[PDB]
Parts: sequence; C-alpha cells; structure tokens
Amino acid sequence: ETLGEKWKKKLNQLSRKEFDLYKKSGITEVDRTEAKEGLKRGETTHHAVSRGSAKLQWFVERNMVIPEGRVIDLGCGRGGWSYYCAGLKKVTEVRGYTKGGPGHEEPVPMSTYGWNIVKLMSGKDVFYLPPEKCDTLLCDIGESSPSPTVEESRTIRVLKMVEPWLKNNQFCIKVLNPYMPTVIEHLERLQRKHGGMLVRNPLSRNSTHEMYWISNGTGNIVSSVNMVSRLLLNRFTMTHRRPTIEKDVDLGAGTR
Ligand SMILES: C[S@@+](CC[C@H](N)C(=O)[O-])C[C@H]1O[C@@H](n2cnc3c(N)ncnc32)[C@H](O)[C@@H]1O
Ligand SMILES: Cc1ccc(C(=O)O)c(NC(=O)Nc2ccc(Cl)cc2N)c1
Repeated sequence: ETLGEKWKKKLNQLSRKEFDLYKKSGITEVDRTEAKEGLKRGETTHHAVSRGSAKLQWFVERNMVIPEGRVIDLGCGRGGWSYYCAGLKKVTEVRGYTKGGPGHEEPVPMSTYGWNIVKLMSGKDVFYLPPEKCDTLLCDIGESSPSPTVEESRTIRVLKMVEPWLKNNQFCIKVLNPYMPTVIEHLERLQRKHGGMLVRNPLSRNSTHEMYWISNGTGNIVSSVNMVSRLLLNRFTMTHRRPTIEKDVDLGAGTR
C-alpha cells in the first residue's frame, strides 16, 4: 500500500471539526474578501471569478506553462483559468468548455482585461467532445471522492481523454489522484511521449492529493508524488497552522 493510500485512510477517519482544521493547515491561500464582495454587487471588472485565476497564475509566473495562441480550457467552471489567460500577451483566443447544470458551476460573464477574446460554453461534457487544434491545453477536471478507487477511475478517464488534444503544445492538466500504481504507469507513458513534469501547487488544500501535469519541466514523477504524500501525512501530526495569506489577482478591465 502506497503512502497516498495511508494519507487517504487517515483523512477518511477525521471528524468534520478535525477535517475542517486539517484541510487548510499550512497551505497558501489568496484573500478572496474584496472579490467576493465585488462579485456579490455584480461588479464585472478587476475581480477573478474564483480562486482558480491565482492557482493557474502560480504556474504561469514560474514558467511551468506559458499560455499562447489558441487556449482551450477543459472544465472551465465559472471561468477563472480562461479570464486569467485572456489577459496574457501571447494569448490570442480562449475557448472554455464546462458541464454546467445541477451540481456544477456555470460560466460567469466578466469585463476583465481581454474579455472580448473569450468564449465560455456550458452544457458540454468533455468526455464526448472531439479534439480541436490548440496552442495551449488546460484541464482542471477531477471530482474528489472518499473512495480512492473512484478517484483512480476518474483520473485515468481524464488522462485518456486529454491525450488526443496534446500535439507539441503548452499544457496544464489536473491529476486528481496521482499515487495509485495504475495512474503512475499512465503518467510515465505520457511523460515519455509529451514531456513535462508533475507539480504540487501550494494553493491546493491538504484534503486533496491533486498535482498538475505541466509542459515545461522535467523530473521524476514517482519522487514528486511520494514527496507530496509525506508532506500531507506530516500535516496530520501537528496542531493547525493558519494558512499563509497572499494577495488575490487583479484582472483589470478593457478589450484587446
Ligand atoms: C475545479 S473546477 C474548474 C475551476 C476553474 N479552473 C476556475 O478557475 O474557475 C472543475 C470544473 O469541471 C467541471 N466538470 C466536471 N466534469 C466535467 C465534464 N465531464 N465535462 C466538463 N466539465 C466538467 C465542473 O463542473 C467544475 O466546474
Ligand atoms: C454543490 C454545488 C456547489 C457549488 C455550486 C456553484 O455553482 O457554486 C453548485 N452549482 C449548482 O448546483 N448549480 C446549478 C443548480 C441547478 C441548476 Cl438547474 C443548474 C445549476 N448550474 C453546486
């Protein structure tokens, strides 16, 4: 049994109160106060629609993924990744696809910088979408579950779906459950063919083992996954560490 399975078994044993104290212990988070207030008032400029904008910005600012040309955003939700890419200098067009409907987020219309090069489409299940030519492929799909075998199935499904969209392009793909031996086998095959590396985002909660497969980097997948497993296990040991607070992104206004 993997270090990740031991972390998941422990996570599943926590009371709601313990789970609530654990999930944000020692993580990094952006202060969403101003954006939440503005969005409640129906403000359409400056504010990121979700925490997703700051999450993708973390990778982009470290050159792990460099969005350019035609950006495809799979599982765009409210649109955090799409509106962030819309303001990047090398980006020319952003297309977002999301399921929507009961239990899922709907795209939020915004007037942030570069809103005019974005098209968000709801009622779209990516598992039935044929692949499209694109210069950047983004995918944030992976629903958490108390069952690691459910999470493993969801991860393999995403990995099999994304491959036909990968054609020597920039990419950032969520890997919900990267520690199961079957997932590691797929990721290593994918890394040999398309390159890139798996990276833990410090904005991720301790309640998820999610890592992101990004195009610009190299490294040992097994070592990186085991490093995250040891980190998350170690975070059960000590009393709650309040999260490190950072400033949220200002997405500005205007067209391009
Ligand atoms: C983690 S959220 C996306 C957050 C987004 N990156 C942002 O910055 O706002 C993942 C999204 O994928 C959507 N989703 C899940 N399964 C889907 C599917 N089969 N096809 C399309 N969208 C799906 C969910 O509704 C959810 O809004
Ligand atoms: C459990 C959960 C949490 C968060 C959200 C959210 O949007 O932030 C969410 N959304 C929805 O359930 N949306 C929804 C509900 C009914 C119908 Cl007819 C259409 C939609 N789209 C669901």
